[PDB]
Amino acid sequence: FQTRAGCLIGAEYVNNSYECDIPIGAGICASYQSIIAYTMSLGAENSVAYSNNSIAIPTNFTISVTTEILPVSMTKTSVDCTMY
Amino acid sequence: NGLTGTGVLTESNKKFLPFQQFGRDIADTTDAVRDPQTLEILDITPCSFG
Amino acid sequence: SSTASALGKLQDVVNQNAQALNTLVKQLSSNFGAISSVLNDILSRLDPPEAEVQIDRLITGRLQSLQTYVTQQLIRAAEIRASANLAAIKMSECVLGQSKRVDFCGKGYHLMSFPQSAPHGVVFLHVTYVPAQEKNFTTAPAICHDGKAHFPREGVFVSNGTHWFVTQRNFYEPQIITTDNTFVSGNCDVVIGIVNN
Amino acid sequence: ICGDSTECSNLLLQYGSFCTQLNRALTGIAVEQDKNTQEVFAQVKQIYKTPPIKDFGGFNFSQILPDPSKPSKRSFIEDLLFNKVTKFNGLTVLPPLLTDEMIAQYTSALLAGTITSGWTFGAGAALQIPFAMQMAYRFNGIGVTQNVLYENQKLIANQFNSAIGKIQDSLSSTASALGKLQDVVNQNAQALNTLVKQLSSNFGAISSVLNDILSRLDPPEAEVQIDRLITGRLQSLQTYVTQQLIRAAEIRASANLAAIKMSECVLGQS
Ligand SMILES: *[C@@H]1O[C@H](CO)[C@@H](O[C@@H]2O[C@H](CO)[C@@H](O)[C@H](O)[C@H]2NC(C)=O)[C@H](O)[C@H]1NC(C)=O
Ligand SMILES: *[C@@H]1O[C@H](CO)[C@@H](O[C@@H]2O[C@H](CO)[C@@H](O)[C@H](O)[C@H]2NC(C)=O)[C@H](O)[C@H]1NC(C)=O
Ligand SMILES: *[C@@H]1O[C@H](CO)[C@@H](O[C@@H]2O[C@H](CO)[C@@H](O)[C@H](O)[C@H]2NC(C)=O)[C@H](O)[C@H]1NC(C)=O
Ligand SMILES: *[C@@H]1O[C@H](CO)[C@@H](O[C@@H]2O[C@H](CO)[C@@H](O)[C@H](O)[C@H]2NC(C)=O)[C@H](O)[C@H]1NC(C)=O
Ligand SMILES: *[C@@H]1O[C@H](CO)[C@@H](O[C@@H]2O[C@H](CO)[C@@H](O)[C@H](O)[C@H]2NC(C)=O)[C@H](O)[C@H]1NC(C)=O
Ligand SMILES: *[C@@H]1O[C@H](CO)[C@@H](O[C@@H]2O[C@H](CO)[C@@H](O)[C@H](O)[C@H]2NC(C)=O)[C@H](O)[C@H]1NC(C)=O
Ligand SMILES: *[C@@H]1O[C@H](CO)[C@@H](O)[C@H](O)[C@H]1NC(C)=O
Ligand SMILES: *[C@@H]1O[C@H](CO)[C@@H](O)[C@H](O)[C@H]1NC(C)=O
Repeated sequence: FQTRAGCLIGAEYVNNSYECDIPIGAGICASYQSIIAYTMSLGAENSVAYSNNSIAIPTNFTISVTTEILPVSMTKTSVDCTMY
Repeated sequence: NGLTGTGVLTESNKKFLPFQQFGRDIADTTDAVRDPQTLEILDITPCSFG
Repeated sequence: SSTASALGKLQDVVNQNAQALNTLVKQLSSNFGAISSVLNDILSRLDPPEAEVQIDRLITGRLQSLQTYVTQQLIRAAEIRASANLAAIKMSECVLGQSKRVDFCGKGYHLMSFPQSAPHGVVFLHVTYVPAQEKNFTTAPAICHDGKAHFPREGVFVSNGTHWFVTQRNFYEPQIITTDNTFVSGNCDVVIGIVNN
Repeated sequence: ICGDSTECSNLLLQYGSFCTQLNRALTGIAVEQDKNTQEVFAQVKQIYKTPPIKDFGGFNFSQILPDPSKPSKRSFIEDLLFNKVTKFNGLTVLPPLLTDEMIAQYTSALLAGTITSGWTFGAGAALQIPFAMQMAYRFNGIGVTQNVLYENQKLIANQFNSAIGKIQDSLSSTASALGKLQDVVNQNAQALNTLVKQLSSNFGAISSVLNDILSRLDPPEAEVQIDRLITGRLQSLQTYVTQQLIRAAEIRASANLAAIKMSECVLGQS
């Protein structure tokens, strides 16, 4: 198969569209599912029911706990000269 | 004529003046040559790599 | 406990430092165009005339390697400093108080946070709030009464089909419309969408 | 630094693993750029679409919503911006992972979501609400009672339309309004060009071409001259890599700021 990034041998192009995990390039990307390659899908498409006299007020809530990790320091090292 | 190179040699549409011998563009990249026998101008481009 | 590979950043930092140090050590074995990679052998095989040349080649090669290592260390240190400055800002703004900037500490409206330590970093647990179970209703911007227009103090007008109520924006709690929670300003002839009620 | 030669490769093989480090650094910065744009733009879980009938209380978003007539599905301002901005030696250019079409799709989804829902779609699911009342809430945010907006709706709409038209005209006519991106492109191109041009330097040898200096001398002297050329080219390459690293770090900082601005000012009122 030929793509803007070059060519692919051993993978078969398909007309579907999934949120892929192995990027290839120029939108084309592959997944295992025999290895297949396709065009990534940006996400589920929905049309909001916009009008001029309607709203959407929530009636319930949930509480979520998420994580995030941040490094702050690395190992302190020193190096001599004459011994090195 | 003692100039060593590697690539694909194809037909060139350049216009060398009669005194010209060859051509280069940047960094001593010989882009076009004229053969020492037919006096017909060709151009060189390296074969594909990746 | 079960799902692994959730701490990629710290592992990457440790691996990068270890690999850089390892390749710095590995660079000793190179030849750099000299006769041998060990000083004792070339010292114990030649007179100083060419021995000094070989030593010079080895010295310049190793010096270049050391310079490269130091430069890479400096760049990585700058990156780590930027990351830790961001971490300190988040610690000050989301742990010691409630933040208002959107999507700074977790997805959804921020409630509170907890810090935890990690071998070379910090882990934030953000407790947030997320609405759900929506409805449709019908809406109007103001209400005519006796010729004057009423607007809601805080909240919004809704209607389930026959009657009108005022609720807050982020929850459904209908209440009867009263003078207490509405304020009046001028007659209703300019507003587009007033409803007679 | 060798260019299809065996003696040069053999001589280079004994200098260690500099080139592995160089390749690793370049690959790292490329992956960093890809992740950079992905995290800047991909902020929405879904892809929203504007309704066919557009009555936003008099506001007119025609010049920023996508135009189906244009094959690129880009709005007027995007087309103006794209039109206002202006080969084989051993180096290659990789294409970006995300095509500009998908970037346009993300932009359209974000704009439609913020037009219809407001700030609500940034926390949970998008919630419908008429545009005029969203603008009333936005005034109520800054200390001005909503009592103002409903008595000045037409005037506000006219002012907004005039402002957007003036912005369009200023971008269309006035030039040099996009100096930053043009400068970035110029810097990258100039650095690459001077790196290529450095390949023609004598560096103290007798010539700047490998084949001529190889087909003219015995191997013993070829060693010396190839060594000189190799060390010169290696130094130049190291300098180029360091400059690229510095520039990439600066660009990453700028992109982080851009992502912060997108998250704080588009999806909510700051
Ligand atoms: C709210 O009212 C709409 C109609 O005004 C209901 O119908 C939805 O309309 C949108 C856009 O036309 C569609 O995308 C949905 O699929 C429709 N829902 C259906 C057919 O069940 C809508 O269901 C009502 N409720 C909500 C929560 O939107
Ligand atoms: C949404 O549309 C308009 C404008 O906000 C309003 O209703 C329209 O009113 C005109 C004049 O009376 C009628 O000719 C239209 O048929 C109405 N409906 C439209 C344009 O859809 C009102 O604010 C809203 N209308 C509805 C039906 O919800
Ligand atoms: C809001 O959501 C919560 C969570 O689902 C609902 O609480 C559930 O109620 C059902 C019915 O009694 C129980 O079977 C579940 O065990 C409850 N969940 C929990 C976690 O206790 C709650 O009912 C919802 N609110 C409304 C008004 O329906
Ligand atoms: C809209 O809500 C109001 C208030 O809850 C409803 O009015 C009440 O409805 C219940 C159930 O039918 C009756 O028992 C009460 O007598 C009603 N109160 C009054 C003051 O009329 C109303 O029915 C709701 N409308 C719809 C369409 O569900
Ligand atoms: C709300 O009340 C006002 C005042 O009663 C209505 O305005 C007048 O209503 C009468 C009777 O329907 C009409 O004969 C007049 O022509 C109306 N005057 C104007 C200037 O419109 C108003 O119509 C009521 N609201 C609605 C939606 O009908
Ligand atoms: C929003 O603004 C655009 C730009 O002026 C309007 O498009 C113009 O519409 C008029 C009337 O049909 C035409 O004569 C112009 O040629 C249009 N201009 C362009 C550039 O196409 C558009 O009508 C406005 N939207 C609304 C709802 O009025
Ligand atoms: C399916 O994929 C082929 C190429 O693999 C393409 O030519 C074709 O347009 C696609 N769609 C259909 C309906 O065949
Ligand atoms: C060179 O010799 C060949 C064969 O003898 C002939 O065909 C050709 O025309 C000659 N070229 C010139 C420039 O005389």
